[PDB]
Amino acid sequence: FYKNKYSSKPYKVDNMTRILPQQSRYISFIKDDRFVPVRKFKGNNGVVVLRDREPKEPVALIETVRQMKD
Amino acid sequence: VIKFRAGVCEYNEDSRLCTPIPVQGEIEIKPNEEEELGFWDFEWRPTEKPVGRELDPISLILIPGETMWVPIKSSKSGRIFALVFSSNERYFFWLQEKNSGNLPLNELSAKDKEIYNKMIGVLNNSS
Repeated sequence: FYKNKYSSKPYKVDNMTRILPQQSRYISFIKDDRFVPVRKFKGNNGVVVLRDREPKEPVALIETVRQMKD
Repeated sequence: VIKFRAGVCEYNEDSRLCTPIPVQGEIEIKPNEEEELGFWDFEWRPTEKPVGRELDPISLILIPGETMWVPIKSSKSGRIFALVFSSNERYFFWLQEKNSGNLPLNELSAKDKEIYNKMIGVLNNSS
């Protein structure tokens, strides 16, 4: 099939990857975990900001081009 | 001859806080030939920001048993390179090495291994 399904549709998908308008609908942050939107997820593309419960605890990050190039 | 961004800094024996006066310039450190221990000429030069205090060129020698380094002396700033001379020619410097910005980062820069070799190395040996 193609329209209904195209096989094995749930995956765990990280922050800042190729995410399309279709795929963006189905995003749910777990609200039992640290990172959740300040408001609520907008269900479409663009920059979203997530409120962090505890910054003292380490978390894994990605470093920006701003730090690297100056 | 090894050169890096640095500002001049104000020292304290008052409680050993060492509050910077940020500036902009380059430190020029010369590898010399003088001795076989200590004796590295720390000459500081401004490039920009004449505001705050300024230090015209002064060579400062690495004096073993009077000069001690640590990067935090207060934890209000990091990237400090301290030349302790008991106020007989004392001046302090605040590195501003761009690799992560000119903002201070504690326990020196974010290119740890590269800055660390130098800092230990000036005390130990010479060219």
